[PDB]
Formats: sequence, C-alpha cells, structure tokens
Amino acid sequence: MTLCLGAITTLFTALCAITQNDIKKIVAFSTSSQLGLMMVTIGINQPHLAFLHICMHAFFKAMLFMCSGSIIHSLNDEQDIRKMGGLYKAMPFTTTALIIGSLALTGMPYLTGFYSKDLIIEAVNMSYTNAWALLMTLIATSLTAAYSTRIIFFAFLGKPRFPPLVLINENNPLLINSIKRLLIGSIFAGFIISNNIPPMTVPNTTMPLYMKMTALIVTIMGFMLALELNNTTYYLKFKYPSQTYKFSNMLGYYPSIMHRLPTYHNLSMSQKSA
Amino acid sequence: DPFINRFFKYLLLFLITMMILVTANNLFQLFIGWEGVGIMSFLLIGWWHGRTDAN
Amino acid sequence: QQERDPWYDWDHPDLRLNWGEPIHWDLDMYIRNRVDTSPTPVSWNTMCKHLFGFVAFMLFMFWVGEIYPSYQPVGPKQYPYNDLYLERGGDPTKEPEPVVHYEI
Amino acid sequence: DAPPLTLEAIKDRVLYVLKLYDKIDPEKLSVNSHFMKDLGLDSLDQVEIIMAMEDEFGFEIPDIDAEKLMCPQEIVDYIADKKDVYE
Amino acid sequence: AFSAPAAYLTHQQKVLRLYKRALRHLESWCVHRDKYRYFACLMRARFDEHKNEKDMVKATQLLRQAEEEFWYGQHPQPYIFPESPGGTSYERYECYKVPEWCLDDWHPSEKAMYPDYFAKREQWKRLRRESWEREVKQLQEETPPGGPRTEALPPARKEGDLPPLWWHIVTRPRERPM
Amino acid sequence: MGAHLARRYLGDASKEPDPLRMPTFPPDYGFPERKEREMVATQQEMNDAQLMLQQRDYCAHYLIQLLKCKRDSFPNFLACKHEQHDWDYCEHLDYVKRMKEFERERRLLQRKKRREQREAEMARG
Amino acid sequence: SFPKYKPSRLATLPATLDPAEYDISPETRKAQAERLAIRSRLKREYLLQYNDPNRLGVIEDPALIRWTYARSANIYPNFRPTPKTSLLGALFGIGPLFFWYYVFKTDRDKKEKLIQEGKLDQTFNISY
Amino acid sequence: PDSWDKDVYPEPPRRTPAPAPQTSLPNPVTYLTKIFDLLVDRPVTLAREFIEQQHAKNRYYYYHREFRRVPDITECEEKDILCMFEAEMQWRRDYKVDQEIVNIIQERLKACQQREGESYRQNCAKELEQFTQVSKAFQDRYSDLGAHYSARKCLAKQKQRMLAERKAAKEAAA
Amino acid sequence: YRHSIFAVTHVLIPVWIIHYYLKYHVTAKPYTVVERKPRIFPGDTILETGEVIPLMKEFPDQH
Amino acid sequence: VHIEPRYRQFPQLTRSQLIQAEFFSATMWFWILWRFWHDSDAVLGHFPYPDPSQWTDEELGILPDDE
Amino acid sequence: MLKIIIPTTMLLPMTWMSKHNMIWINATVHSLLISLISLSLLNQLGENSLNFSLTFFSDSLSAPLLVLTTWLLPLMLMASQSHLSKETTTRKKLYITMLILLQLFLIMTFTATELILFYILFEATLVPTLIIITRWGNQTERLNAGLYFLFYTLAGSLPLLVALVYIQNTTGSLNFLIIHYWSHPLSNSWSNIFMWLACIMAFMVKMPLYGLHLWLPKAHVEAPIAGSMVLAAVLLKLGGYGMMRITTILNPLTNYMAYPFLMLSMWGMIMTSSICLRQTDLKSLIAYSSVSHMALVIVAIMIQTPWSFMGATALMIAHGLTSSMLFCLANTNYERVHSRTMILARGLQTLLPLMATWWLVASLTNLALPPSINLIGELFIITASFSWSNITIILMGMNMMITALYSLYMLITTQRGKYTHHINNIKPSFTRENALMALHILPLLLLTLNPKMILGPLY
Ligand SMILES: CCCCCCCCCCCCCCCCCC(=O)OC[C@H](COP(=O)([O-])OCC(O)COP(=O)([O-])OC[C@@H](COC(=O)CCCCCCCCCCCCCCCCC)OC(=O)CCCCCCCCCCCCCCCCC)OC(=O)CCCCCCCCCCCCCCCCC
Ligand SMILES: *P(=O)(O)OCC(C)(C)[C@H](O)C(=O)NCCC(=O)NCCSC(=O)CCCCCCCCCCCCC
Repeated sequence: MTLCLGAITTLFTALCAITQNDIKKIVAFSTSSQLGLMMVTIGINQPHLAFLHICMHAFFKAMLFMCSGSIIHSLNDEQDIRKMGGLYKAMPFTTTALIIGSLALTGMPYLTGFYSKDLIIEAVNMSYTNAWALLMTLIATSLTAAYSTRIIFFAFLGKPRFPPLVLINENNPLLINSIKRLLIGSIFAGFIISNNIPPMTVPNTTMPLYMKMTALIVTIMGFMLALELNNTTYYLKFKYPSQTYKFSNMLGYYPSIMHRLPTYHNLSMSQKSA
Repeated sequence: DPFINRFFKYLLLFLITMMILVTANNLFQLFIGWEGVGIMSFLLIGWWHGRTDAN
Repeated sequence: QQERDPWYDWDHPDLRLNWGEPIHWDLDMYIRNRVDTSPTPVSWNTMCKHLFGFVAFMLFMFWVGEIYPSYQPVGPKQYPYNDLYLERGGDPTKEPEPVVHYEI
Repeated sequence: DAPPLTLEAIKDRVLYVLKLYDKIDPEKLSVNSHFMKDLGLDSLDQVEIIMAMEDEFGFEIPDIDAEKLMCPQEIVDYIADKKDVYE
Repeated sequence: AFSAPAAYLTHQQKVLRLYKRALRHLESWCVHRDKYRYFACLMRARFDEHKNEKDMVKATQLLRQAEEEFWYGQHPQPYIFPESPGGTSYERYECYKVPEWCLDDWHPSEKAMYPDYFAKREQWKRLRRESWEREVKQLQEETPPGGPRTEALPPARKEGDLPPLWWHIVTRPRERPM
Repeated sequence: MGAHLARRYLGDASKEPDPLRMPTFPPDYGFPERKEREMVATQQEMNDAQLMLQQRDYCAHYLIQLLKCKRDSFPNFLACKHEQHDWDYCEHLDYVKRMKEFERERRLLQRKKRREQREAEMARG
Repeated sequence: SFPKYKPSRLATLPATLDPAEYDISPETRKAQAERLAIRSRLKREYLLQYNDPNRLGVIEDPALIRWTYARSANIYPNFRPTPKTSLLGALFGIGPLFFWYYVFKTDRDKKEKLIQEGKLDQTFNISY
Repeated sequence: PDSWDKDVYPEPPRRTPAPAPQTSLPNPVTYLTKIFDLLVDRPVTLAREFIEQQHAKNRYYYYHREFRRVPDITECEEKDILCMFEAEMQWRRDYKVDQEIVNIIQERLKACQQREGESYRQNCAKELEQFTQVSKAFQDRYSDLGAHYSARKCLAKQKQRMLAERKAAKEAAA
Repeated sequence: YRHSIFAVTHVLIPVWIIHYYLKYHVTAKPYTVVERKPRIFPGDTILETGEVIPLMKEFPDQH
Repeated sequence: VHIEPRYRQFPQLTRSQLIQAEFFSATMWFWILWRFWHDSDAVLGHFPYPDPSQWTDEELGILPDDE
Repeated sequence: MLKIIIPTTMLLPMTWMSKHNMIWINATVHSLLISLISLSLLNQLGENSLNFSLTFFSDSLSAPLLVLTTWLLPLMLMASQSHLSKETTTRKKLYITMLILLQLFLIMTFTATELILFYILFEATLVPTLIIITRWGNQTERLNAGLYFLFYTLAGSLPLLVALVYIQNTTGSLNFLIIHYWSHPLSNSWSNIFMWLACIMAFMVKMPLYGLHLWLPKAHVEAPIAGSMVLAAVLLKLGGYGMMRITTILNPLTNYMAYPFLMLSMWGMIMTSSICLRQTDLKSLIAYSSVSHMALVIVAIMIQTPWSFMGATALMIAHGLTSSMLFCLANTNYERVHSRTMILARGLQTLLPLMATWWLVASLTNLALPPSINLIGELFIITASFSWSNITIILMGMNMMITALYSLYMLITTQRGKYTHHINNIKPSFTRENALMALHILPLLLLTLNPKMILGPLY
C-alpha cells in the first residue's frame, strides 16, 4: 500500500507540475513528487535509501526555493514564469545556482541527487515490485526532468517579459553567502555522506546494462521532449487547450470537487440538521 | 517586514519542534513534535493575517 | 462572496457586504474562507467524470500490477544457518528443520 | 526597497508610452490632449492604452475606472492617487 | 473602485470589457511578446470587422457568441497582477493598516514622543469638526426628495467648503503603511 | 522488467518458473555429487559485528572485513576500495548463482513438460 | 460549435453566459434602477453615520440583527410538524444512534465470544 | 555504580575494542574529546567536588518505611469493617508493588533491546521470556477488575479461576 | 569580542550544565543513558579484559 | 555597492558576482568530469551480466531428455 | 476541611462590612489567600483518602476540583468588577455574597462524605446560580434560561433523592466508605434498572448528556460573565464527580445499561462539534464546545476503566480552565462592542495584539495540543475507548478534526482579517483583563508540567 500510494503521488504531482505557471507552485509539486518517490523507496523495503534521499533533497530543494525567492524579490513580487525572462544574464549567480540545483534534482551522474535517486531507481527496477508502480515511478522521473526544463526555459532563457523598470540587484552578501553554503552541499555533500555512512544494505552489483541506464535514459528523454514542446511555443500558431492539458493544469480537478462538495455537505448538515 | 523578529522567533520555534520530532524516542514525544511542527506551519502559512487566501 | 464583485467599494471589503443589505441565510457557509460556488473553466460534470475515471483507472491498474508483478530472473536468496534460524528468534532448545544450500 | 515614485516620473513614463504608441504623433501630444476629441482615437484604442499603462506600472486599473481616463493628466493623477504619490 | 457604478452596463461597455478580457487571456496563452502582438492585432481586426453594425439585435447576438467562445477558450490559469484580486500579493498588507482613531487612543507619553505630528493632526481634526454641518447641509440640499438614485457625491460648490463625506477617503491608510 | 515476465504472462506459465515456489525439484536431481555452500563467518562473529540480518548472507566475511577497515582508517574515507570491491564481487557471485538456479529451474520445467508430452504421446499411440 | 458549459450547484453559471443578460426588457432596466436606488439610499445612510465626527461606537446593522435573529430565535415559532419534518427529524436523530449501537454491539459480541472461546491474543494487554 | 543494585538492574560486561589506527591522518574525534575533557569535564568535576564537599559537612539520613503483614480479605469475616479496611489497604499497597515490579522488568527489557542493537531479536530472548511470565501473571491477577477494583473483587476473580482450574483437572482425570 | 562573549555564554554555560546534569544526576539511576554496545570484529583487542578476538578462517580467495 | 536602477535597459552587473557564478559552474563541471574519470563504474556498472542462454546443461545439472 | 470552609463564612461579613470602594480589593485578596490555603489538599495518599472527620473527607478526585473552585473565585471577582461599575454598593455586595455562597456550597459538595449531604449541597448550588443569572443577566432571555436550567436540573435530581433514600432504607447507610466497602452486585431486574436510571439520569442531566443539554446554551449564553465562568468550570463537573462516586454500587448493571448513553454521548459529541462549525454567536460556540467535551467525559465514565477515570479527571480540569478563559475573552470583546455576534468585530489581531496572543493560546489549549493536560485527558479517554471497541477511534478522530476546525475558525474569524471600519470604540486592553488571561493560562501550563496532580485516585 505504501509503494502504490507513493507511486500514484509522485506521478500525479509531477503531471500537475509540468504545466504550472507559478514558480512556487512548480517547486511545491516537485517537492510532493520527491516525497512520493521517498514513499516508493519505503514501500520496496529500502528505509535507509529513503533517509539518504531526505538529506539530499533537503539540500537541493532548499537551494531551489531560495533561488526562486531571489527571482521573486528581484522582479518585485512577481511569481509568474510568463513574466520572468532574460534572467540568465540579468542574474548570473542565481542562474547558475538554479541550474546546479535542477541538475542535482534530475540526477546528474555525480551530484548530490545521484547518490540517492539513482540507487532508488535501481532498487525499484531490481525488486519484486508492482509493475504499475514501477512504470509510474519511471514516468514521474521523466516528468521531473520535464518540469525542471520548464522552470529553466521560462525563467532564464529568452527575452524579458517583466515591467520596464529594472530593479534587478542580487549583489547582497547575505543572499550570496546563503546560496553559496547551500550550493557546495548540492555538489559535494552527496559524495561525502555516501562514502562516510556504513553499508546499511546489500548493493545491486549485477544488473543489465539497459536497466542500469534506465534513470539516465528517462531523464534525457523527458529533457528532450519538454524542450521540444517548449520551443514550439515560439511559433505563430495558436491552438485551444486539450482535455489532458486542462486536467493537468487544474490539479486533476481534485481541489475543486473535493474542496467544494464535501465541505458544502458537511456545513449544510451542521446547520440544517444538527 | 515590520515583525522580522517575530518571524525569526517562529522559524526557531519550528526548528525546535522539528528537532523534538526527529529525536523523540517515545510515541508521546513524537506526537508532541508532530503537533508542534503542524501548529508552527499553521502560524507561518497565514503570516499575513489580512490575506483570506493565507487563512 | 467569492462570486461577488472584488472591485466594488464594499462597506466590508473582506466579507464583500454592504451596510443594511439583506444577508444570505448561509453567509456563515459562503464566506471567502468557506465553500466556493464560482464558475469554473470546465463543467462540474466533466470534472467529476474525469477525476473519478482517473482514480478508478489507477486503482484498477494497481490491482492488475499486483496480480502481475515484476521481478528478476533469480531464485530465492540463501542464508547460511537454516535461513538464520537462531538470529531471527528461533527456539534454541527446539531443533529446526535443516535447510541446505548447494553450489551451482 | 524600491525607490518611491514621483509625479514627474509618472508623467514622464506615461508620456514615454504614449509617444511609443504609433497612432499618436509625438509632436502634437501634450499632457492635456484628449484621446478622442483631439487625438482621433476610439474606444478600442483607449482600452489598448490603458492595458499598456497597466503593463508599464505593474498594476491593474479596474474597467469601471479605466473608461474615464480620457487624458494623460487624468491617468497620471489616477496612478499617483492610487500609489500614494504626493510630491 | 473609485467610480460609483451605474444601474447597468451599456452594450459598448460590455463589448469593451470583453475585448480587454479576451486580450488578457490571449496574452496569457501567447507568452512571447511578438506572438502576443500578432494575435492581438488579429483580435482587434475581428473587433473592427464587427465594429459597424446597424442591427443592435445582431450586435447583441454576436456579443453572446463571442462570450461563449471566450468561456470555452479561456486560459484555466490566467495571468493576474500580484496586487489584483486573484494575485499572489493581494491583501497582504491589510493587517498593517491601522486607523487614526486607534492613533488618538495613545498614552500621553506616546503622543509626546511625536510632538509636531499631533499638532497637524489636531489641525486636521479641527478642520473636520468645523465642516461637518456644512457637508451634511449640502448633501441634504442637493438630493431629490425621493432619495439618492446613485452613489455619486457632489463637490464643494463654495470657496470655503470641503467636499462632503471626505474624511475617510482622505485619511484612508497608505498602500504600504508599515 | 525483462523477457521472462513476457514469457510467463503472455505465454506458458507452466514452462516458466514460479519465483515464490522455486525450486520445485530436488537439489541433487541432475547433480550426482553436489557440494554444500561454505560459510566463512561464524554466528558469533556475525553477532559481534552486529551485521543487519539482511546482510548476514554468505558474503558476510567480506562485509566484516570492510567494516573493520573502514573503522580503523576513519579520517581517510577512501582507503577501503579493495575491501569494497571484494564484498561487491562476492555479492555478484551470489547473484549469478541465483541466476543459475533460476535458469536451471526453467529448463528443468520445460524438460518435464517435454517428458510428460512424450509419455502422453506413447500412451495415445 | 464549442462544447456547452453545464452550470451546477457548486459551480454556478457565469454572468456573461446567462441568456437573461442578452434579453433586456424595458421593465428590467426599471428594476435595475430601483435596485440601484435602494443600494444608494442604504449607502448614503451608512456613509453619513460613518463620517459623523461626533459618533463614538458601532453602527448597528438591522440586516445583521435580522440575520442573527432568524438563524437563532425565529426557528421554532415557525416550525410546523409536517411529514417531511417528521421523517427528517426521525432519520437524522435516531438512525445514527441505532446504527452505531448495532455496530458496537456486534463488535463487542464478537470480542466476548472470542474471549470465552479462549482464542484471542490477549498477551501483553496489561493496560485497559 | 553503587546507587542501584547490579543484580536488580543487570548489565552485561562492556567490551570496548582497542583502537587500531591504519592511517597517518590525525583523529578529529580524539582531538575534540581532549578539548571537551579540558573545557567541560574538568570544570564540572571541580564544581561537583566542591558541592559534595559541602554536602559531607551536614550529612543526615532518611529511612525506608516498613509495613508488617496484616490479615487479608480471605481471613476477614463478612462485614467486618476494620479487618476489611486493613486488608484492602494491604492489597492496594501490594498492587502498587506489583506494578513497580512489572515496570522494573519492562525497563530491563527496553535497556537490553537498545544495548543489543542490531541483534536484539536473538540476544534479548532471556529478557523477553521474563517479561512474558511477569505480564501473564500480572494480567491474570489484575486484568479486568474495573475502575472500582477491590480486594473482594480480586478474591472473587481468583475463586472463579480456581473453580475453572478444578473443573478442568477433574474432567481431565475423569 | 562579541563572538567570544556569545560563545562562552550560549555554548559554554549550557554544555557545563548539561554535562553536570548527565554525569551526576541522569547517570545515577539505571538504564537512563544506554549506549549501543560497540561492534566487535575478528582480529581485535577487547580493552576491558585484554582479550584477543581471533581472526576469521582462510578465505577461498577468487583471483 | 549601490546599483542604480535602469529603465528599459540591461541592469548593472558586478565583476564579483560574474566571477563567482563562473567559478561555481566550473567547479560543478570539474567535479562531474573528475568523478566520471575515476569511478566510472558508478554509471556504467562494474560487473558483466551473464547470458543464461550460454550456460551448459552439464554445469546446470540438466540430464539428457531421453535419459 | 473547616480551615477552608470557615474562611469563606468570614469572607461574607468582610464583604458586608467593607467600605464601598474596597469590596473588590478585600474579596480578591482574601479569595487568593483562601486558594493558597486550599492548595494543601493536593498532598494525597497512595492507599486511601483523607478522612478529616465524620462529615468531610478529601480524595485525589476532590482535591483538584476544590483547588479549581478556590482559584476560580477571584477571577470571577475581577470580571464582575469589570462589568458592575455602575451598580449600587448594596447590589455589589449582594453579587459578591452570591459568589461566596456558590463557592462555599461547591466546597462542601466536593468534600461531603455522605450521598444525601452531597445531594443537598449540589442541589443548593442552584439557588445562587439562578439568582445571579436571572438578576444580573443582560438580555431578555435570562428568565427563560433560568427556568430551563432550574427545571432540567430538578427533573433530573428528584428521582435521585428518591433513589438515595431507598438505598439508605435498603442498606443502612449512604456513607461513601460504607457503600464502597459493603458494595454488592446489582442483579439484572427492572427495579435495579430503574434505580440505575434515576441516579445516572440525574447526573447526566447535570453533565449534560446530549439530548438533555438545551439548558446549557440557554444559561451560558444569557448569564453574566461570572455566572458563565462558574457554570462551565465547576458546575458542569458536578455530574462527572457524582457519576464517579455513584457508580460504585451500580455494577455489573453498568456493563449493560451504558449502551444508549455511550451512543448518545459519542454521536452528540460529533453533532455539537458540527454545530460549533456553524454558530453565529461566540458564547453559543463556546457552550457547545463545552457540551462536546463533557460528552467525551461521559463516554469515559460509562466505559469505566482505570485509564478512563484518569483521563476523565484531567479533561474535566483542563476544560474548566479553558472554558473559563474563552468565556472571559468573549466577554472582553462583548464589553468592547456590546454585541455577541462573532463576525461583527474583526481585525482584533491588528487592533489588540496581546489579546490576540491570549486568544491564540486559549484556542490552542481548546483543541488537544500536546503536551497540554487537555490532550493528556483526551488521549487517555481515546485509548480507553479504543480498548473498549475499535470504532470509537473513528468517532474520536472525527471529533478531534471538527474540534480543531471550529477552534481555528473562531480564532480566524475573531482575530484575522480586516477590522470593521465603523467600530471605533475598541480601547487598548486593560491591565486587569490581561492579568485575568494570564491567571487563566499559567496554571494550565504548570499542570502540564506536573500532570499526576489531576489524574485522580486511579493514578
Ligand atoms: C483515464 C486515464 C488515466 C491515465 C493514467 C496514466 C497517465 C500517464 C501520463 C504520463 C504523461 C503523459 C504526457 C504529459 C501529459 C500532459 C501534457 C501537457 O499538459 O503538456 C503541456 C505542457 C506545456 O504546456 P504550456 O507550455 O503551458 O502550454 C500549453 C500547451 O501549448 C497546450 O497544448 P496541448 O493541449 O496541445 O498539449 C497537450 C497535448 C500535447 O502534449 C503532449 O503530447 C505532451 C506529451 C508528449 C510526450 C508523451 C508521448 C510520448 C512519450 C514517449 C516517447 C518515447 C517512447 C520510446 C521510444 C523509443 C522506444 C525504444 O497532449 C495530448 O494530446 C495528450 C498526450 C498525453 C497522453 C497521456 C495518456 C492518455 C491520457 C488520456 C486520454 C486522452 C489523450 C488525448 C488528449 C485529450 C483528448 C483531446 O507540456 C509540458 O510541459 C511537457 C509535457 C511532456 C514532457 C515530458 C515527456 C516525457 C514524459 C512523459 C512520457 C513518458 C516517458 C518515459 C516512459 C518510460 C516508460 C518505461
Ligand atoms: P468605441 O466606443 O468606438 O467602441 C466601438 C463599439 C464596439 C462600442 C461599437 O460602437 C459597437 O457597439 N458596435 C456594434 C456592436 C459590436 O461591435 N458587436 C460585436 C462585437 S463582439 C465581437 O465581435 C467579438 C468577436 C471576436 C472576439 C471574440 C473573443 C473570443 C476569443 C477569446 C479567446 C479566449 C482566449 C484568447
């Protein structure tokens, strides 16, 4: 039950994330997807990998949220990627910090997220797991790459869309030093923690080559597909949204129905009947 | 922020409650940390008390 | 009150009410902190159908995956001393059924 | 945080936007020229001007108030009054 | 928010509000500036095409069709300015707005901490108290016997008078009080 | 993932092994003389080392050696490469032994199917 | 053409999609003017009392008083025992009680049967 | 330590391995332990030595109260209020003592589990059996007496248990 | 100077109090502070009794 | 450092933040390349995966079908 | 117990002979002194109760309630001196006399060693309460509220008097020690069923049980601040104390007659929490919260296990303190705006900061936030009910969720949001009000520090 709950959670939250326009919302759904992945890790009887991923995710997700907050403060409380743009050169340090955090989140082959996410994916593939849970975990990894691509593409690449009065200034020592401290951890802390902890489980030494590359292959595939779809936005071609897009953008309609129907019935029963 | 001191106090209180939750050895203390981080989340989400969406 | 006009200069801006105008019987239920009835981009029936279909499909596919799991072409793992009889809490006085693992 | 706005800055920015508009000749544009009577625009052009000012200053002018902003000076006064600019 | 609403929206007002809302949602769909400019020019071309219509019934029918098309084609998550009602920064500073009637309850020591401000505050209070009778008399002189048919308020018709019902409009809390 | 899942599900589960029931044949069926696996580390040694019960497999001695090497060379956390490789190699050998068991079960099952089919044909004739 | 929007109870019909907004009778304009006049009179009264310099207190709201009175004190005098009221009261005030009584009685009967049969795991169950 | 009885609170002899370093790098843990001893342990030790020296000047004693046995509810006659009160008080004190016995055994079990750590399932079988026996006896004695428990109710429960045992034994011997 | 005044109070005084509390009050009742027993490997020296835990048997070395 | 706001122009940057961003990006890429050079088996694997179809019936203990 | 009873009977002449401007000072100072003296009863024994004489005795259940009463008297004095400034000196002295008489009757009730004397005193508590309500209430509904309260309680209690005299005739004594040491099983018969019904129904009406509670909203909403404080803090605990004392002789019939009361209590706890969710009056919201908490106490007493009694006692004490604090806060806001509507006054967080802090702490204690004694008692009751059956966890969880929902709803509605524009008579919070809130809240946290003092004899 834990494995299935984690799988559905990570898939659903990533799918909702890949089409949000609020950067804080995207980072929140990424956090939810990582929590679902951790719950999947617990469900396959790998409790220590879950804790390792807790630590690594704490590092790079905290840095990502700090970079998002720096962007928001620079652009005068603007939390819309549709209004961000040009920040790759407008803000160098937050740009490189966010790129490093996104690479660590998606499982860059030797960053902090590699020493937890890669082992989690290998354990999922190599265990006696639910087939649907495994498939949803792989799709969630691809969608993680997808929404990281969306964040970078709509926040730093392209031409500016913010109001003309440029108040961009990221030269504060407090911000720079805090991001620096959380940035060295996002690169080196995974290696140190992995090499210092005692072996808490038997490693998966023998496995097929394609199954070893499963995390990297799906990450690259998600990167490429999301990049192509985002590049299609430049075309002078306008098309109405699809049913799948409406479902994904509106959070699967779960907040609407589940926040309007049960609450209405309970409150109506509270006064009309009781 | 006019109440940045209170904001830092709330952050420290959340840190204390999280440490209690993590280091708790028995279920009652774990529940103490549980509810402490829950109530600190409630207090910090609705930081701007004039915002209906925050409430 | 969420449906009510946000830009109007209400006497109670947060509640979106004017002084003296009749109050709805369910105002305590229709405040902006409570149940919302504003129109949605998608029909309520369509939203309900899509949400129920998605969750039912996920449950059905989880059951199907449970009855058709995924594993690896390996046999059971082997442990030395009668599948770790004493280490897992076996009775020292009672003799366990011997378990022998051979080479291959 | 951000530098405070001034009446002169608001006027300069609104005149900047209006002079970058291509249906208004900058030479015959003054702070008291009316969009309809002496500039020759129409309702849709006024709506576009209001949207441009909203983009320029980063805040939304409600439709009930936007219909009455028929002059650059009126726009300046409205924006300054909403933003609490007095100097 | 500063203008008293009328009893109804005219056809021109309806179509102008639809035009602005459609442009905003199109800009939400067309993130990039050149694409937005292209499609906004096309939208204005459509509005110009239907601009001249002698049959008001046909104009209302076209407006209804356009409203249905907009509702189908609206962006589910449109762009909203941070200070706008749907924005992320809406009503964040409502807890920092404190009124001058709260101000006048201060202790004498607190008042003495700011000597010059309270002198001007007392001047403002004297101005308010010396004008209320004139304001109420002006209000009751101009209103029809039946009663006010709109929320509009008159200006000061005299040189020594202030516009009636001005105190809270003038003394409303600043947009960023603290 | 793998071709074995496809063969068992979209095919002959009778000819494919059951992971939960494996092995279904005597260990010496086909092996005239078969040697029991040798365990190096003793129960007392594993208990003193406090290896996790998941880690107390036939590759436990290499794990104990790796832990001892890691504890002694504490500040230099890169000095246990040889011990780590030895433990991983032993785990790899254990895994390939398990794979051999799976393959043996599969081919024994299909051999039994062929034998029973031939016997049925002989009875029919 | 485009798919229609079906309004619901918890997702109402938007104003721009209301057919009544495109069929405006001259009577409708008069009704709108009357509503605006009522709102303007109420607003004028409130603004006068609110801008009075000599007022120190709360402006009483008769609408609020009527709402709080109808929600609390005016319910019973207007209650008549009808078949609908009787059935709803009986259901909502009796059915849950007997349902929970049945559930707990069955649970406790099973527990007592297990205790008497002596095949219930009661070890370590010291606290009660 | 002599504060508590080592037999009442058992503890296996500790076996700390001797350090056998294999690198020329310094030991940061050793350096930090030395600093901790030089900065914290010595000052707190001096303070405690002064405090204990102050304590030894005004030494005084406190005692453990002793209760003699009194006739119990079985010996008490029917509706003899004085004997009934004495027996009820004695039964309540014995109930508290038994609760503390169960607490002692539980503490021993918890400590042994934590001490054994990763191999607690096998090495703590001795303490789990003692707790099982103690909990079984305690539950049989004071399982379902109720909120208004009394020596009479416990005696009635014991009589019922004895009657059931006698019936079972008679049926077995029949 | 400010760092030194902060460090002595906020770190030094509480650690003094906590160490005094643990060493003389908490570690005066049984089982209050329980350390997990240290891991013992073959070929080791038990310090309390000067014991020599022996090595493991020869490994069937592979390559 | 005081940074003057710009109107419709690229903001003023600082050599310090420029070189810091470049240094940390170069640090990340150097770490990635250096790790992939030394322990490449963490990505490509270290032990070959056996092909069970190439195992003989002799070593798998499968008797001839006729026997 | 005379060292506590006599000082109150001396407080009466002090009140009636003090000067006109010193009555509140004298009463408050000497009430605090009497509370300090009554703190000595907390030193309880581990085997038997404290039997002072043939008439009065103290127990681990009676001591915390007595201390709560003695501590609650000065708080009532402070609130009354707040809202009774314009009354004449004679009427102020009469009000103080009513409060003193109520405290004296409560002390003698909790210390009475015989059931008939306990009945006489716990019935005598009605007269001062009825006088206070129907005389110093503000609204027109105080008369109807007093009638409802009086007649509900008396219709409950008269069969209890008949049952007590019948028990005395049958057994020879109503002394609690005698009826505990000489208790005999209650056979399953109609006569025993109706005796059980008489006793339990009297105390359930006093609790109040769901379906017998209307008098509680009526009285609590329409009573003055002191009356509301004493009605919820102590007068509601008379039913629980009586049920704990009377159930000694009702076994084993309680194992079978408790089903309707348990079902009523659980479902009515859910229903009253839901009612709190949709209340337009703040005092009504607090009253229904009290109803839910006392329904939980009823569940604990009816299931009747040593773990339930401890939780019941802790919940009684914690609910008394929390309800008194909430009523005081509501009364302060009422004195500001002269209306009890919850949505009339908003933005009080930005109008009165420290009062908002007091509101937050009171709301946090109202819901079971650990390690508060509210949570201790609620958790003990929930665990005992789980041992009783495994769907009680479902009911308790639903109740806890709705409790948190309505507590935070009250907090957000009263404090958060934007202030009402036209309400400009909200003066800064008084030192007296802040001291009242502090004296309400600090003992709660100290009892959290030391929890065994309010866990009853079963500890
Ligand atoms: C009851 C059903 C229950 C289902 C349960 C299971 C669900 C699983 C879902 C998995 C994810 C599906 C894809 C994303 C859906 C949301 C798309 C969206 O909103 O896009 C807008 C959003 C951008 O929106 P925007 O920028 O705001 O602008 C608005 C758009 O312009 C607005 O433009 P638009 O509206 O035209 O764009 C949307 C449109 C176009 O967008 C896409 O197609 C996006 C996805 C493209 C990639 C996925 C397909 C190919 C994937 C594999 C490719 C390689 C295969 C291997 C090949 C080698 C083999 C050796 O999408 C579609 O037409 C549907 C495609 C997805 C179908 C999902 C399954 C069926 C759903 C229900 C049936 C109805 C479907 C039809 C639609 C409704 C009726 C009209 O897109 C993105 O951000 C990128 C999305 C894709 C990136 C990730 C791609 C890889 C990850 C997914 C595939 C798995 C790869 C790894 C597999 C590993 C296996 C071991
Ligand atoms: P100024 O006062 O000159 O304004 C001129 C007006 C418009 C007032 C005219 O005087 C007038 O009233 N003309 C006749 C009425 C009329 O023009 N009716 C038709 C106008 S509505 C119309 O034609 C809209 C059609 C196209 C736009 C539809 C919007 C749907 C697309 C939105 C999609 C959502 C996301 C992009």
